[PDB]
Amino acid sequence: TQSYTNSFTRGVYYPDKVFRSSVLHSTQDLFLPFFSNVTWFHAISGTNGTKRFDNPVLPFNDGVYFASTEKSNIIRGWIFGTTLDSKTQSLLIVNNATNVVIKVCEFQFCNDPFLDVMESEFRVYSSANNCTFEYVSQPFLMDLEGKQGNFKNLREFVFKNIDGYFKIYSKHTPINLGRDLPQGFSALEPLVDLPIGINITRFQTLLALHRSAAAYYVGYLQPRTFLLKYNENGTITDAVDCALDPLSETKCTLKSFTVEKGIYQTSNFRVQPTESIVRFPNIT
Amino acid sequence: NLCPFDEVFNATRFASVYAWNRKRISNCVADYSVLYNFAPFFAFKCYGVSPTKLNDLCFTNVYADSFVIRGNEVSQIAPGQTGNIADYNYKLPDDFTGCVIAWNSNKLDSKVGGNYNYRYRLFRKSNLKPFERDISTEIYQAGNKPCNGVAGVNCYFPLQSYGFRPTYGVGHQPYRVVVLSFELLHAPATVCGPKKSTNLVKNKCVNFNFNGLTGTGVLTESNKKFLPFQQFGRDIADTT
Amino acid sequence: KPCNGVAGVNCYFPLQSYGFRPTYGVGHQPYRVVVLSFELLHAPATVC
Amino acid sequence: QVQLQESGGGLVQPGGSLRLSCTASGIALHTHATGWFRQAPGKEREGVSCISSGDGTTYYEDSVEGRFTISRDNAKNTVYLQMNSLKLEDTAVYYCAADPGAVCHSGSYYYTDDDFYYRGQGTQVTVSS
Amino acid sequence: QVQLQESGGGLVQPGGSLRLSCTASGIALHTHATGWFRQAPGKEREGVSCISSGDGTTYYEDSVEGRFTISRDNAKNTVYLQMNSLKLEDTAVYYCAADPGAVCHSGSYYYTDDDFYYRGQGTQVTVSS
Ligand SMILES: *[C@@H]1O[C@H](CO)[C@@H](O)[C@H](O)[C@H]1NC(C)=O
Repeated sequence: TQSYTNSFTRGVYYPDKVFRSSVLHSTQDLFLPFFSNVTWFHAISGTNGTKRFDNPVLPFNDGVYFASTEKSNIIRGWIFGTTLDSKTQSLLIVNNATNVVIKVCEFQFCNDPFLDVMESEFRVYSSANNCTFEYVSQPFLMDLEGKQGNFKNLREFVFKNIDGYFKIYSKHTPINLGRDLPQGFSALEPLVDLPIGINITRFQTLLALHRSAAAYYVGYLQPRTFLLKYNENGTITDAVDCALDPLSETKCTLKSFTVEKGIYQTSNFRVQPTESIVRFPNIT
Repeated sequence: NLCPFDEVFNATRFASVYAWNRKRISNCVADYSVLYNFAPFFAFKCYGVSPTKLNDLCFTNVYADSFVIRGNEVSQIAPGQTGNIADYNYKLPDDFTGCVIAWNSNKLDSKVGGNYNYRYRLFRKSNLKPFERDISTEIYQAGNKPCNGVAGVNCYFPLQSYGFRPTYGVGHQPYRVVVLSFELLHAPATVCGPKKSTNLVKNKCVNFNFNGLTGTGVLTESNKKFLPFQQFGRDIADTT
Repeated sequence: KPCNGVAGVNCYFPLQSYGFRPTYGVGHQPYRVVVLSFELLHAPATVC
Repeated sequence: QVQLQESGGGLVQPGGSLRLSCTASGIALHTHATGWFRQAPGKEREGVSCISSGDGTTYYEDSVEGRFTISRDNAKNTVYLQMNSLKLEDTAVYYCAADPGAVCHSGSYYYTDDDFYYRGQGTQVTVSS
Repeated sequence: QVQLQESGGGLVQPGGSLRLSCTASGIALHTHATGWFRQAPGKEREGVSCISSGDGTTYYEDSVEGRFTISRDNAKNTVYLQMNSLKLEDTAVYYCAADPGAVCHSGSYYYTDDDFYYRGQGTQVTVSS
């Protein structure tokens, strides 16, 4: 599956640890743009045991937004790294039943996740060379138990890796109703900040690939200026992008959230050159 | 939080040079004035850091190891040293710092019948990289004859044992070496040591330092509340 | 340690000497230094 | 009134090890340069090793390379000569001497010329069977 | 499983000369110290000679001085014990033995105490008319 779907008002997070009350703050930071398209990867059921090819490799440019919604805990695991081979380090995050393990070092061979149409059948690596920083803490995904139909937990994440620090922002929204990507607005709470220092060029997603609209999301960030509404109380209530609509640009330049009737001069239109001619004299 | 050093320093039987133990500890108080009673010595050669200054400096990671050698090569465990006892057994990096302790161990590391639990290597192919341990037992090729047999002419056993006896004098007297290796670097940002400070004051005009930012003013209690992830507080025009 | 005594550890002598063997090579070889510090201002100057 | 004292020496077996120590009373270390000179009956005095003023570059003679080590502890203001694997020709009396400046191998000069300002009484070491 | 092999010995007239040889199979020479011990019928075993580990200091007993020589070569990894001017009381069986380190005369120790880790079968040397 490679279907495209727009994302309305999702992909925001707290840029820093400061506290602001009853103010509108303009920030320039990597974000997921409003009304941007995202792809739908879907893992097939796979009754026979040979292949599915549901898990491809993704480019990982400048930060990745991730989202999921499902009743069970099939989605478990993320591996990172520029090569995923025997020569360069690679990062791993596996959630246990009630724990997580984050272990970054070389993984020689990862042929395929175990596919047995569960108790203890994730053996993805064979040899482990020298490494350090095996971080264990409180598990990230906590189980919101759904009941009485049409009520499943929505897991929302942003993964970033800048200046040697890897940052995960996460939030679990229990309310989804009958829409996979519903209306509403929600900021994302920072959880951890892990110093590793490796570059990330590729990543791969680990699934419980025994047996299984895609209910799986991925989105790409760009350094986009936003305007955020901090209430009297600590929480981001609404946000306005600055390069979506001309109304959005005049809201950003006026720096307020609402606009009145009239004309407002916002920016400058300039014509860029198309070619670059070189004209030197003919002297050999 | 605290770590004991007395059980780390000593062992029931010190391992040989060709296979040495090493323990890495962190996130504890770097108290180093307590080890004067749990270990007998004479030198206490702490090259980098003064012993009385160790209670305040912050160390990220430290290494503790111990091994038994002969008394003829006590000073051979040093940066820039060469020889068969150092290049093929245990050599220090050229920028080493830390605390190296050596003691004459004859009462606890010698037997009248001859202690033979101590091992070293004398034949090996080439010089080994710093802080590398080789435990392979293969016959060295030191002749034109192929060393395919277990032993024989031009095929020498690399692992050589020490012969120790209390009747010997100094020089051949066995010695025990305990090395505490220090390194200074960044990035974990949680293994920092004695940076603790105290004595908040309230309702007075004082200077303050809170995890990185300095300022001057009066401090009071307010009826605010923060989210558990928020640390600083700010308003219009970027003022704390 | 109190330094009411003349010699001993932690109690040294303040002046310290330094040698000029002729075989030294331009690292500790002697150099005569004369410094002329000046004051220039609208003032009752005496040197011209 | 600057006096240099030496401790150590005695009867040591060939193949043994020993630690001579020299301590300054008046002057302090890490400003001076400290060397060792040995003398035996029937021959003239020859140097052993030296430490310069700052940090310390260790120089050793031809007959004592690889076997003898020198160290300086400013916490005790004591210079330590560690000698190991002694042969039968090392029976001698040892003197510690301090000189102003970084005198050992600065320019074309070298500390073989015994002209140090401070001297000592020296200690005897004897190797025999 | 290191063995030490001995070759030589036999019936030699008094005033003759011989050359016993001991070869190490597993271990190598110039790292251990190899000594010779002789035993007579009705008597207790007594040492003959030794070579230390590095370079080699040759030690001899009181009854064998000036006549018996010891040598060692590392090309063939063999120690050689040369018999010159044998008297009638030298009828004995000879054993070569090896001990790691400079075991022979280190400190207040001497190699009369037979506590060598490696041993050998030994060869018989007989003087008669
Ligand atoms: C502000 O915090 C108060 C006080 O605890 C809380 O009851 C309320 O939910 C918040 N009010 C808002 C968001 O208007």
